[PDB]
Amino acid sequence: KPKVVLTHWVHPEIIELLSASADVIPNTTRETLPRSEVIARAKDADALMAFMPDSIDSAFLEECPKLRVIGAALKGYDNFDVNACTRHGVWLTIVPDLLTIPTAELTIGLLLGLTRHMLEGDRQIRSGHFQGWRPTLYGSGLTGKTLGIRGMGAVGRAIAQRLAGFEMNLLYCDEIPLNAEQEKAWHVQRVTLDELLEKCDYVVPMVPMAAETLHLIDATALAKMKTGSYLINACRGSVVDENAVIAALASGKLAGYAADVFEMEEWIRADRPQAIPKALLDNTAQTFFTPHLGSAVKEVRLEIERQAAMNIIQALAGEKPMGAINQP
Amino acid sequence: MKPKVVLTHWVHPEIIELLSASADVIPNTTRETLPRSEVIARAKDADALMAFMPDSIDSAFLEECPKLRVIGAALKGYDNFDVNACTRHGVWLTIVPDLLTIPTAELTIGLLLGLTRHMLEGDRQIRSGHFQGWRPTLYGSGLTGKTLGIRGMGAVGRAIAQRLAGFEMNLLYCDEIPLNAEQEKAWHVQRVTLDELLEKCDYVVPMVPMAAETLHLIDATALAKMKTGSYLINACRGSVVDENAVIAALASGKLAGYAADVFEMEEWIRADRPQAIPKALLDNTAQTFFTPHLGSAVKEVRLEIERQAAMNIIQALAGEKPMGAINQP
Repeated sequence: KPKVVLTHWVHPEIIELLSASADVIPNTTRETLPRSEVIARAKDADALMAFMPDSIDSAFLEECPKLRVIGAALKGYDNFDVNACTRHGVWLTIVPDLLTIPTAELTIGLLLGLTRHMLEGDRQIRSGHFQGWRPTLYGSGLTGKTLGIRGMGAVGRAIAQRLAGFEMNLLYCDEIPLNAEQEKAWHVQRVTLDELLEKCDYVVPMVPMAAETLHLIDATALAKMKTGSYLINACRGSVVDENAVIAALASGKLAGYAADVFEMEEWIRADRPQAIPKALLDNTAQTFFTPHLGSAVKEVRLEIERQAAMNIIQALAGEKPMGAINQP
Repeated sequence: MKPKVVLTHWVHPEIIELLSASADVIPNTTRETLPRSEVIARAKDADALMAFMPDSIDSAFLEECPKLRVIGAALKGYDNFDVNACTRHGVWLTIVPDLLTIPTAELTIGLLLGLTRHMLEGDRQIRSGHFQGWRPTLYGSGLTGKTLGIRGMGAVGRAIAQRLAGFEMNLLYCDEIPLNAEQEKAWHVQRVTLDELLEKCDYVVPMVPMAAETLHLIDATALAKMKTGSYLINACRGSVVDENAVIAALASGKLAGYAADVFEMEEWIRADRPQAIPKALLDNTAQTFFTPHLGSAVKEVRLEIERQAAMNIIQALAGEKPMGAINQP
């Protein structure tokens, strides 16, 4: 009977589901196991469920010569050597379209919490000094203001759809435009990038790479934005220069910065910092942060785990896994 | 008394005999989709249900079927089931393996030949009783020497490339993950970017796998990049083609023809869904060719899908964990 290693905690139903066709080595804790321990568990495994902090490379795959399938519970595969997985006869599978909506909804939450000073607000209530309304924490509203979605991939369309009823002025830029049916329905108007930066009170960078590279909201892009604008990054840690944000925050150019992702997460880069800049951590007045909760919805995580499990079950049964992106 | 199985769509007699060994079978004797109210009337006290693509199993449905123990879906996916609701109600939810690869590829090639050789118009001329010999009409477009491109090289895309390999074409493909060097050589299929594929191909075949899907891969921007008089074939998913953009390109002459086995109409999970196929496509009998989702309409395949769905139901009713379970109730 084959053996499947799960690197991170999954719901008990996923373990029962996998158990009929394999012996399951689960992570009973909610912490990331070190790479040495993951390799030790998977050394004689036939299947592995990988998560975001997993980095499958040539070294990993040669330590695990019995690996037949890696069911990744992820949308992207930037920490997998896909061709090496092919080299080693390992099915590599992903899970699409499940992370789009909860990332769009958390992006909107990030916008409201930052523009309405909801964090400072909660600090005022817990302090125990609340004795009624005060002329404090005046923020910026949504209606009548201009929001720009740079990049109109899956998540951007889900944000535009949800912001359509907020009576905003919605701008977007993308090399590929939406059609007039979509543009009219979400009342979203296409512009260029320089136009987006100049006119927008809120900027939301959001497209999975196509014509772009890294650090695209940089000091140059920040110099083009409206003074007192806001930037919301729930996309990827690499698209925003965090030191440029610190400077723009201090110069007054930016009024706020909210983020679900950080530069320290990009283990694929060598210019990677190893912490979130203290200047951003100390600025509770102008920042709003969450620890990569873009898909941290109980119901969604369960369906993400289920899809990874079914890929593993299918590959172990000799079928082609539904989520496969390669061919061993 | 035996447990009761409700089958929401027609199955082959051999499947009803198979199920009837272990259960009382309430079949659909017609080739029609029953209204949801009628399905709930039959499954109100059913122990098992065989679901198909037009079925939508939600929490409201399960509350009206308290005796349900297993739903044997005759599908490869489960996008139309509330899986967690099935688990909380103690209902096994099962699927079947993907058996649609080869019969879809064969139908896409059928779509390509029928469209490019005016075979529909041709049949219409014969049926009119006016045929009395060869005539210089219905001059269409050939395969040999022309360039065909497959956007997305999944299982279906490979099945098509393998089959077209003998047609002496210039095959192009674009995909994030490259084909094996061995298959690139065997099928003489050459890898290019998306922009090069649209610029050079006489025939464009969007065939995206499940793991690489996005919306409107063939849109106004893509059509504007394509060669004038090119042909588009869509037997993948409706959402990958912007049908209204297709209509414009057919009108402007940019597109010479469009063949489809799938339609945006079918995506009840997307919100920008229309409820009918556009009339401008239905009326354009000279430049189109459609079939009503016949991608896997092959008897031996349909039978095997039914057989495996029935096996899951039979196993689950016997107290076993069904072979195709996707949950643990």
